[PDB]
Amino acid sequence: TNLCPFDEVFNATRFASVYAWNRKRISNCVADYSVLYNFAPFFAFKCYGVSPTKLNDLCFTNVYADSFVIRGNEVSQIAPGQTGNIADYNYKLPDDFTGCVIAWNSNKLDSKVGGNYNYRYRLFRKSNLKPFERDISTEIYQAGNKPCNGVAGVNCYFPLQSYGFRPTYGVGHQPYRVVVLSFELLHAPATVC
Amino acid sequence: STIEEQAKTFLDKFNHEAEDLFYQSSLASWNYNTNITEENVQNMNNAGDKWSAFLKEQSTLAQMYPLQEIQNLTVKLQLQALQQNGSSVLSEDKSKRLNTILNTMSTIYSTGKVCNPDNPQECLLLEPGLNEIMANSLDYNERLWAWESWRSEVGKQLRPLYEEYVVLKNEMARANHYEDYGDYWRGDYEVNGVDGYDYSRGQLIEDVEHTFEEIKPLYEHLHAYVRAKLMNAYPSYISPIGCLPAHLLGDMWGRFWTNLYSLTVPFGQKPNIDVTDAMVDQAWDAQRIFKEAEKFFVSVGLPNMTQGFWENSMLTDPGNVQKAVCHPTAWDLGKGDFRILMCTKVTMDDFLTAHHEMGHIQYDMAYAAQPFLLRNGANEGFHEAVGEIMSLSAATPKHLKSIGLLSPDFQEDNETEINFLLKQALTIVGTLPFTYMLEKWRWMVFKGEIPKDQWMKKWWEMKREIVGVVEPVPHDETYCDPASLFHVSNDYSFIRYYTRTLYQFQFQEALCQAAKHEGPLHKCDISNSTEAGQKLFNMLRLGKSEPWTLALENVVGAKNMNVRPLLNYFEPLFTWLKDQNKNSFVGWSTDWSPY
Ligand SMILES: *[C@@H]1O[C@H](CO)[C@@H](O)[C@H](O)[C@H]1NC(C)=O
Ligand SMILES: *[C@@H]1O[C@H](CO)[C@@H](O)[C@H](O)[C@H]1NC(C)=O
Ligand SMILES: *[C@@H]1O[C@H](CO)[C@@H](O)[C@H](O)[C@H]1NC(C)=O
Ligand SMILES: *[C@@H]1O[C@H](CO)[C@@H](O)[C@H](O)[C@H]1NC(C)=O
Ligand SMILES: *[C@@H]1O[C@H](CO)[C@@H](O)[C@H](O)[C@H]1NC(C)=O
Ligand SMILES: *[C@@H]1O[C@H](CO)[C@@H](O)[C@H](O)[C@H]1NC(C)=O
Ligand SMILES: [Zn+2]
Repeated sequence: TNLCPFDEVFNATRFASVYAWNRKRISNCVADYSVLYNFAPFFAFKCYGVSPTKLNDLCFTNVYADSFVIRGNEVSQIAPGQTGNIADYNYKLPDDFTGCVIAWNSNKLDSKVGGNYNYRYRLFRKSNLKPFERDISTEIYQAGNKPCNGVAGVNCYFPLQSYGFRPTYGVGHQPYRVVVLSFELLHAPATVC
Repeated sequence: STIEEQAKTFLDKFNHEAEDLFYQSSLASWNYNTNITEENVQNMNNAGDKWSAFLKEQSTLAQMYPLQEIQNLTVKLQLQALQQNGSSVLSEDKSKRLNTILNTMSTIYSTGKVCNPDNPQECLLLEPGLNEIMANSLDYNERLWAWESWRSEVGKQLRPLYEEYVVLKNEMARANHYEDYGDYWRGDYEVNGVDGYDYSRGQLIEDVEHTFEEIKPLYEHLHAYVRAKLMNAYPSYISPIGCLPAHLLGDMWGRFWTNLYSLTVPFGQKPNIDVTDAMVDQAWDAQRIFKEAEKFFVSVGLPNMTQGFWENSMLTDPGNVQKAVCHPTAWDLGKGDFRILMCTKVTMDDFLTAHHEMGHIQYDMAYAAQPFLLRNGANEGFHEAVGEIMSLSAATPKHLKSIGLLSPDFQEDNETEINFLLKQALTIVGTLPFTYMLEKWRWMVFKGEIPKDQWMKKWWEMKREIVGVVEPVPHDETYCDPASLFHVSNDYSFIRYYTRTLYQFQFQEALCQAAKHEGPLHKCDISNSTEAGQKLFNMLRLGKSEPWTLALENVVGAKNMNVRPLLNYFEPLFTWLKDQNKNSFVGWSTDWSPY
């Protein structure tokens, strides 16, 4: 038996920032979805297009896993047809999503006394993203009629901001690890079952 | 790109940066207050310096927007808050002079050591001893000596400083497009740009005088009753048709009459409701006190304390191992962090104090979703109003009986309600004329209606005309009597205590009517009522994003201050006082003097 590697995307030492989110492809294995319950307390276990029970009797061509870390206030923005600062400039889901979004609190790992400025998110993108777009470009944002010459000042801002997670904030402003699983059943034989 | 979009982008960036920076300063201040050491002082100073520098540099960029081309009220309010220059439009040497004057007045008031002629080394300072010798004393000569000595020592050292203070602040206000510094203070109650809720800076004076005109008769009756009782207390010293001497009011300044309860009690045989013995007999602690107040807010329909509130707050005295400030305080560190710093004892007063502080905390939690600059009360007198209305309903005998602190074999008597009402009126209604007269005097001084050669004379004749208090002995124009107070020598406004007092009873009557109360207003209880809680939350959630007139209409249904609920609250005491004042003279004559 060859099981899919769900122990590498769910249990990892460090995750990635929201603006640069990590995508992994899973194929040619046997998926044991009940293993996802090994953690147990999940802040969100939403599923769209599939039954609340994972229905281990399904076969797909491949699976995609996307991992990042957000606040607890912005978890509700990871959903089809949602607007905000994360769903417009950082990570967007299509209106016809078929997959599951899992989110759990990770305050004891991603928060430090004095601040944890290693997690960043994008602001002032100048345009809404299309579904599943990354945009890891880092250029000065110009809000005005005077062009910026590559340096910040007055109406010229650096697009990426930091989170600065600390203990003793409150569930609204605490770190949350989010993994999104998408199933792509499009032609070819099915290799994930 | 219109200028409004640039303003919005700037406001977003400023909000994120300020929310990041202010938390560190708040946490450093909390660490210093909880744990007093030397490193904590340095950390707090560094955090404060960083926050001040950031705020200055953001304001400097903030003036870049005209503010005349903004059609959104929220952006306009945030930019108006950010664009104020403050004490920086004037020159640098003048700023240094102003800071030095403020510091020297503050330290002169803080030290203020006073010696005695009995012994060269028997000096008594202000906070210990002098307050005791003026509050719990009964001798005439001793308190007369203290009242003369402290005020003569302090006031004959601050007058040249106070004149330069006044002229410098007037110059700064004039440079900030204000008529005078009194107008700068009054500008907090100003609402403009919204039709139907427009308020002018000059309407405050007229409204305050209109309210005081209706207030006056009850104060006259209470003053006559206190005069009769104190004349019985002091033989051959108080004329029945004159004014009460200043030094016989139980305080250095006469701000509160709460220390006159011992001399003026209707029925001294009956004691008031004290619960401390019942609390001790049931083995209560600080934890139980702060758990029985959370249930009060839950039963009304408001959220309960967060999980970190119990872990991070200090609700007990740390002891002698480390030194902490014992003043109760509700801390809003931001980013969802709410705490309370208090040294709780097993007494009845700490119950009400805990209710007050948790009311403050709930008010803070109500508007946590507002922008950074709009996270405050609508004006300066809503935090305290909410705290006092919360602490007012938890002291009624019905509430004490419900929680079992009062035995079920207990019935209220007509001789106890009057005594409680008089005890509360000696504190609440006895301070309004003092605040009104002090603020009116400072407004007149700032405007210039009082020439510099008429300060003390005008002060001591307004005291006789409005408050009904006559000075013990004449004071020359080399004295600065108002500077003896804490709020005068430290540049603090002294009008919030009037509007807050009115708002207390307005809110209480509104919540009483919402809860279908049947008896008198002084026995109302908002516990177990959800409509009153919802109506209060409707206003608490607004924060500072809407005019205070609109919020007052949301709660009460009126757009201005009203004194009728206070009179409804004090009506039984008023009727009893009128009944007992059949053989006495109401009023006073200013021409009478004790010298
Ligand atoms: C840690 O890894 C194990 C597998 O070795 C897994 O069962 C568990 O759920 C992981 N813990 C997480 C994802 O929090
Ligand atoms: C108070 O500060 C001192 C100074 O470093 C420290 O040793 C002590 O542990 C602190 N106490 C608490 C309760 O944090
Ligand atoms: C003002 O801007 C905020 C967002 O910044 C928006 O929600 C609000 O609707 C605007 N005001 C008006 C009157 O549209
Ligand atoms: C603040 O001071 C600057 C400095 O001259 C001035 O340009 C600006 O108009 C002032 N703003 C206000 C509101 O007084
Ligand atoms: C405190 O709030 C929680 C959070 O919803 C809720 O269970 C209830 O209102 C309160 N809990 C208890 C144990 O009183
Ligand atoms: C409020 O409700 C509680 C529980 O329903 C009840 O025990 C109490 O007697 C009621 N009244 C007061 C004044 O607390
Ligand atoms: Zn308070």
